[PDB]
Amino acid sequence: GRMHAPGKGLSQSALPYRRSVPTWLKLTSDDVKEQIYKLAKKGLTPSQIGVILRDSHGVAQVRFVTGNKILRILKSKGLAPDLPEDLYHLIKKAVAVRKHLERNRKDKDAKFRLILIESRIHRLARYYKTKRVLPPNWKYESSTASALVA
Amino acid sequence: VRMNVLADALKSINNAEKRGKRQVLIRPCSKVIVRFLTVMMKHGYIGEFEIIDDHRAGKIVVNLTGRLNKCGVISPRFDVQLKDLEKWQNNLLPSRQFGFIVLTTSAGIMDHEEARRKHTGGKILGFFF
Amino acid sequence: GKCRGLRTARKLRSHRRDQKWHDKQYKKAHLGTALKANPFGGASHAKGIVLEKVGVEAKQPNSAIRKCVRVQLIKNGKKITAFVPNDGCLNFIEENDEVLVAGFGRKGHAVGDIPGVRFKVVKVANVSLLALYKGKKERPR
RNA sequence: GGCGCCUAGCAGCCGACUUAGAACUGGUGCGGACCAGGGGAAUCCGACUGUUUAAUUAAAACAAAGCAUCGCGAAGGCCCG
RNA sequence: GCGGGAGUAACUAUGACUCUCUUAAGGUAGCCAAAUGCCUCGUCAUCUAAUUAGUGACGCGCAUGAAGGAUGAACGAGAUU
RNA sequence: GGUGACCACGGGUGACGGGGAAUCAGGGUUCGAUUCCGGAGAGGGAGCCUGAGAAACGGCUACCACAUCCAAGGAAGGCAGCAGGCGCGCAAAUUACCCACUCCCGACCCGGGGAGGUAGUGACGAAAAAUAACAAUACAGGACUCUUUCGAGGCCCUGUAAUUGGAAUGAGUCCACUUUAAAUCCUUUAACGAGGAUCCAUUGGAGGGCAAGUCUGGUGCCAGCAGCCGCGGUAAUUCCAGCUCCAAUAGCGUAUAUUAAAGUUGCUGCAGUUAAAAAGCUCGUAGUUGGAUCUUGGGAGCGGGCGUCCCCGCCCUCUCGGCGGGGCCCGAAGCGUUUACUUUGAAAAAAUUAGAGUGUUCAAAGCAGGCCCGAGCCGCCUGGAUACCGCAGCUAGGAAUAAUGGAAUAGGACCGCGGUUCUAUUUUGUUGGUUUUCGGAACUGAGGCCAUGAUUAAGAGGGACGGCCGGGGGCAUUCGUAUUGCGCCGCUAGAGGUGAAAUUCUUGGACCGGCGCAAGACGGACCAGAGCGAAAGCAUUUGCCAAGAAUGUUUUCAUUAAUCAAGAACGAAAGUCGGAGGUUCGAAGACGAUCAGAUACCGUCGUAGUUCCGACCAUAAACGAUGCCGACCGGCGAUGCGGCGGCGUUAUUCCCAUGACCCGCCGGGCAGCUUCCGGGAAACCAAAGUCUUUGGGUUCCGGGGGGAGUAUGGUUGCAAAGCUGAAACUUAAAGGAAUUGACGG
RNA sequence: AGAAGACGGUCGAACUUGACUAUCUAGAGGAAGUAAAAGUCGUAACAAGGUUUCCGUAGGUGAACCUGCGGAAGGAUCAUUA
Ligand SMILES: [Mg+2]
Ligand SMILES: [Mg+2]
Ligand SMILES: [Mg+2]
Ligand SMILES: [Mg+2]
Ligand SMILES: [Mg+2]
Ligand SMILES: [Mg+2]
Ligand SMILES: [Mg+2]
Ligand SMILES: [Mg+2]
Ligand SMILES: [Mg+2]
Ligand SMILES: [Mg+2]
Ligand SMILES: [Mg+2]
Ligand SMILES: [Mg+2]
Ligand SMILES: [Mg+2]
Ligand SMILES: [Mg+2]
Ligand SMILES: [Mg+2]
Ligand SMILES: [Mg+2]
Ligand SMILES: [Mg+2]
Ligand SMILES: [Mg+2]
Ligand SMILES: [Mg+2]
Ligand SMILES: [Mg+2]
Ligand SMILES: [Mg+2]
Ligand SMILES: [Mg+2]
Ligand SMILES: [Mg+2]
Ligand SMILES: [Mg+2]
Ligand SMILES: [Mg+2]
Ligand SMILES: [Mg+2]
Ligand SMILES: [Mg+2]
Ligand SMILES: [Mg+2]
Ligand SMILES: [Mg+2]
Ligand SMILES: [Mg+2]
Ligand SMILES: [Mg+2]
Ligand SMILES: [Mg+2]
Repeated sequence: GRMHAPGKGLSQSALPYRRSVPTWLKLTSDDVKEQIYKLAKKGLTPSQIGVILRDSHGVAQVRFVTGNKILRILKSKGLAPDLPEDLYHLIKKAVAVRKHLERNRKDKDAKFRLILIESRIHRLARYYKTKRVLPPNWKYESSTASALVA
Repeated sequence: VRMNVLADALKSINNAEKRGKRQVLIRPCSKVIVRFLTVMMKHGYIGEFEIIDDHRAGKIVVNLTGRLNKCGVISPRFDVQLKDLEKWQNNLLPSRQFGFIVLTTSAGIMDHEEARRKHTGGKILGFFF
Repeated sequence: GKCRGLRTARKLRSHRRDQKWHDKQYKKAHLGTALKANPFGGASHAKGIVLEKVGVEAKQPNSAIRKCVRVQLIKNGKKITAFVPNDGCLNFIEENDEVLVAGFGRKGHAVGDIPGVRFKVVKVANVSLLALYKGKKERPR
C-alpha cells in the first residue's frame, strides 16, 4: 500500500526476462553515454533522461546496453545533481505547498498534505544520511529550503 | 508487508491442500523454501515441485499428493536444543508414530529425527504432518 | 494480535504485569488496602470482648433472627459482628466475655441470609462452643 | 636581497577598582555611630495607580479602564445667547 | 416592582405532593444574623480558663438579591479578629 | 561533566540474599524468619583501647530511652546465648543431666565448652501398624449336585445368636539382661495379663453438587440449617433428636495464606460486531519486525550393506618439520571480518531433587555392610556411584538460519623496481679506523597485473513522466426560486392555526391576487446501497491556486519499509471569546390549549444560537458498535475510474481519430446476490475464514455486576469541561443470541 | 620517664528549633452510595410503552424528565416504481 495514502495500486513496469540488447539497436555504449551527457547538460533529471531515451532513441534499458545505471554514469562523469532527484522533488513540492499555504490560511487540507510531504522528506533525508549520500549534518529547514529548488 | 516468505508459502500450500487443488503456486521463492519442500518431498508428503525462474525471486509450482494435513510454521525461529526438542515434538506433533518437525541446523535444513540422529540442535523452522 | 518477536520479552512482561492489576484477586492480595480494611489484619482468628448481643434479620426469602454478638477485638480495637452458629449457644454467651472469632466461610464475604456478617464465634471464655453445645464440659463458674 | 621559523605565543613596562579564599587575632565583639522593612492567619469594602471637604471627615466617598443604553447625516443632536 | 391561607409520607417531625384566593409578575441564580436580621448576646461548631467580639455553618431573610448579584489575585496612612 | 522511556531518580515492601520448599502434562504460580554458605545486629546511635584479626558490646567511653542498690555521698546495667518469667498476641517446650559422641579453645594425652549430646513437653509434620482370628450347629445364597420345581449334603461363601469354645496374641503390670556418662526408650526375656475379649474409635454427613433414609417423634418462615442452589409459615428426604446407613480412620472437622482446577492473566494458550472490550482520524520518535540473491554437483577403499545404503575419505596459508642445508615429518605465527546460534569439554560446596547398591524385622530413613569361623579367621571382601545445576563467564568442532562489514572521488588487492632514515648483532679476532646496500625498517616516485572492482530491480516502497478522473480543499465570482419585511394597485370579511379550539392578525383593508424593492439564509427536483476525502465532511455557475488516488510506463533511486509509547495536525453538532450580520427556524422565557395535575407533547410569539471572519474546546450510537500492513482461500451479475481489444449503431466529413452506445479483458475502489470454503453461542460473517491441525509483523485494549468514570492528586481550558484515575462497601448474578408462549393505545 | 589539665582540629552522639514527607484520626454542617419496610408523588423505559429509543452538547423543570442542534438504528423502513 501507499506510504501516506490508503491506496493499494499495482501500476508498475514489467521488465522483460530478456536482458540482452535488441539486435535492431545500433546505438553503442559510448553513444548512449554521450546522449545522457548531452541531456544532463541540458538539465534533465535521470528519470527524464531515461524517458527520453526510451521514447525517442529506442533504447530499452541504459543499464542493459551500457552496463551501468544513469545516475552511476552521471556521477562517474561528474555532473550528477547535488541533491538526489526524489529528495529535490519532495522539497520542491513542500516549498510550493508552503507558498500556497501562506496565502490560504484556511486550507487545512493543504496543511495536512504539507505534514505528509515533510514527513516523507525527513524519512528520505534520514535514509540518505545513513547511506552517506547527504552530509551527516544535513537538515531540511522550511525557511531556507525555498532557495534550493526552482 | 511480507516479512515471512516461508510462512506465506506454507500457508498457501496448506490452503490449497484443504481446498483439494492438485497444484499450488507459491510466489516468493527462497533457498529455505526449497529445502523445506525437499524435506517434505523426501518424506513423501508432496509430489514434485518445479521452480519457475524469472530474474527476480522465482516462483514454485508444487504437485500436491493429497496426503498432507498441516504444514504450519513457527514464525519466531526459536533456538531449539536437543534437551527441549522432545517438548517441542510433543507440543507440535499429532503423535509419536508420524509427523515431522523441520529445523534449520548447522548441518543443514532437515527434520528432527535426522537432527537427533546426527546429534545437533538448531533454529525451529516449521512442522508438517 | 500479540507481538511474537525474539526480543519482545520486555513488552510481554510489562504488559502482563500491567494487566495483572485488573482482576480482583491479584488487586486484593497485592494492593494492601484490603489488608488494612480487614479487621483481623490477615489473621485466621482473633480475640475480642463481647460488647453486646444482637439479632439480625435474615434476607428477603428467609425469615429468621440470626443471633450475633457485637465484639470489640483486643488488638486494634475494631468492632465487628460475629454469628453464634448453633441452636442455643447464645445462652452460653454473656457480656464482657473473651470470645475467639474466625472467618465465616468465604474470605471476608457475607454468607447465606445473614447481611454483612463475616465472622463466627468459635470459643467463649476459653471453652469451645462445640464442647458447650455437646455438653462435654461446663461453663467456668 | 642570498639572508629564518615567535605561528601550544613570548619579553619588558604600566595600571584601576572588584570579587573569592586562607592564616592569625581581640573579654563573641564587629551593618559597633549614622543609615536602616516587625512578621503571620483571616473577615468586610474598594479592582489597582489617581482624587477629595485650604481651617475637625483621606474614606468604603469621587474618578477610572471595562460594560450597557440613549440622541444625531448638518435645514442636524446637545448647549450658550 | 417581584403574594397569602389550608391539608398531606406506616413513630414523631418536616412536607416532595394536593386544594383554593389573588397579582402586572409573585424574588429566579446566588448570598446572609453580612457595612443589610427587629426578636438577638439567634442556634450549632471552633477560637479562650472564661468571648454581647472573630471565624465557619444553618436560614420563612422585621426589611438579601441580580448594571448590579456572587467571586478573585495584586494593592490600601480604609473597618475588624 | 555523569545517569535516564532499554524506566534513571523517588517511593513501597507484611524484602536479609542464595542453596532450596509447596504445587505438578508442558509452560508456570507462590513460599524461602528457619539448622548449609554469605551479610547485618546485639535497647537506639556514636567514638575508641588492646590485638594479626573488633568499630567487639557475656570490652570500654559518652549521650538518649528504660532500669538496679543506696546510709542519698555514690555504685552497677544490656538474655535478637541456654533454660526460665512478663507483655504481646490466633500463635510456639524443661529455671533437667552430661562433656560419654562430633568438634572447638588452651601452656595442653589430663582442664573447660547451655557449642553440642541426652532426656522432658510435643496429634508441626512424616513412616510402620492393634481394636481380632478360626471351627462347629442352627436359617438363607451359590455355575452347587443327587430323581424332571417338590426333598436332601458328596461341596463353597456370607450374615443373624448362642450354655458356643478352646486356640493366638499384644495394650498394660513387671524380674533380669541390654542400652547409656548415668539413666530413659526400643529390641530381648521371667511371671500375671481377653468373651459385652466393658481392654468400648472417633470425626463429619445422609436433597443436589457428593457416598449415604421419599424411616419415626418434636418444632411450625420460630428455633435453626445452609461454602452454593436452597430447607423450615402444622404430613420438613435439609432444623432438634432416636434408629439405620455413608466417607476417612487414630485421625477427622473448621478458619486463614497459597497452589492446581484458571485456556477466569493465556509465552506455550484467552478474548475485543452484538456478552466487558479497537483510540474520532492521520502523522510520528523510541520499541518491535523487515523481500529475494554469494559452494552445487562431481570422487576413492575401508563404507547408517561401488556393495550406484554409505561408519565415511572430503576428490587454510607458511615456519626451525626435532624422527644454513635429506624424502626418514608433524611444531612455532596468523586467520581471506565481528557476532548470535548449536554440540562438546572444563570450572561449577555439601545437604536437598532424581537415581545405583544395600532385607532398618518392612517403610520413612541411614550409609552402611557382606564371606566364612571347622575356634584360632594369630581375618578377608567391598561401598560411601551417577545425573541435573538456569542466566552470565571460559574452551574446542559446525556454518544452515539471522545481524554485521571488505574495492566507487579507488585513499583497492597482489607481484616487483626507484629514490628514503635509523639500528639488536659482524667477527675486514691485539685494542682502536670499523665498510657494514650488511639483517630489517623509515617515508616516498614511476609500473605490471587482477575477467580489475557496483547481485537483481520485489504483484515492497519513494520519486519523475502521460492522459484523465472526482459534491476532495482554499480564494474570488455568478445565478435560482422560496421566506420575511416594505411601498403602490384591486376586491372583499374574514384569515391563521388545530383532533377540536384558542393565543394572534383583521373595514385602520388582514388573508388573497398583481407589480416592484430590500435583507439574510438555503442550494430542491437531477441525487443513486454513485463519487471524493485520514476522518470530521463535501452538491448553483465561472475563474485562480496548490494537492491527490487509480491507471499507463521496457523511466529513475535501490530496501529507502510495516506498525507504532512520548509528541504533533485535523476533528460534526452544541458551547465560549471578539467583530460584523441577523431572513428563517428556534434552547431559555411568555401565552393559548390538553389534562386529575401538564413546569411537556400541540399552537402563537420569542432571547441565545443558527450565518460570515478570527480565536478557543476536543467531545458524539465520532458506527462497519468490526486496528493497520501482507499472503492465501468459491461462483455470478452489475457499478465508478483508468487502460487494452473487438461485430456493429450514432455525431460531423471525405476516410480514419475522437465522443455516445454494444460485447469482452485487466487493475484499483463502493457495494450486491449466491454457496455444506470455513468459522461462530447464535444472529450472522467470503471475513467475524485459513485457531487444540493453536506462532506472518505490529499497535491499542477487556477480566462478574455495581460503587464509578465517582473521590482525591496531577495536568489542560476563559468557562463549560477534557485526559489520567482509585478504594471502602455491596451483590449471585448482571448480561448475549436464539425458541415457545403471553401481551401490544 | 612522666599524670592531671588546657588551646586547636576531626569523627560526632544527643537536645532545642524549623521544614518536608508518611500513615492514623476528631469535626458543626453539606453532599453521595448501598439495604428494608405492598411509606408519599408521579409513570419515565420495555409494545409505535401510547411524544420511537439512544449518543454528544446546552438550557430548563418536584421528581422521574422536557426542549433545541448535530448524529446512530441497537427502528417501527434492508423495498416504492417515468
Ligand atoms: Mg481605593
Ligand atoms: Mg472588582
Ligand atoms: Mg488637596
Ligand atoms: Mg479638613
Ligand atoms: Mg485630615
Ligand atoms: Mg465588570
Ligand atoms: Mg432566595
Ligand atoms: Mg439573613
Ligand atoms: Mg453586623
Ligand atoms: Mg479580644
Ligand atoms: Mg458568620
Ligand atoms: Mg445550605
Ligand atoms: Mg525486614
Ligand atoms: Mg534465608
Ligand atoms: Mg547464618
Ligand atoms: Mg557487629
Ligand atoms: Mg558496639
Ligand atoms: Mg479402643
Ligand atoms: Mg438426621
Ligand atoms: Mg489455585
Ligand atoms: Mg475469558
Ligand atoms: Mg459491548
Ligand atoms: Mg519508529
Ligand atoms: Mg532475509
Ligand atoms: Mg386566529
Ligand atoms: Mg463546530
Ligand atoms: Mg458572537
Ligand atoms: Mg416562530
Ligand atoms: Mg501485526
Ligand atoms: Mg469489573
Ligand atoms: Mg420519552
Ligand atoms: Mg415515549
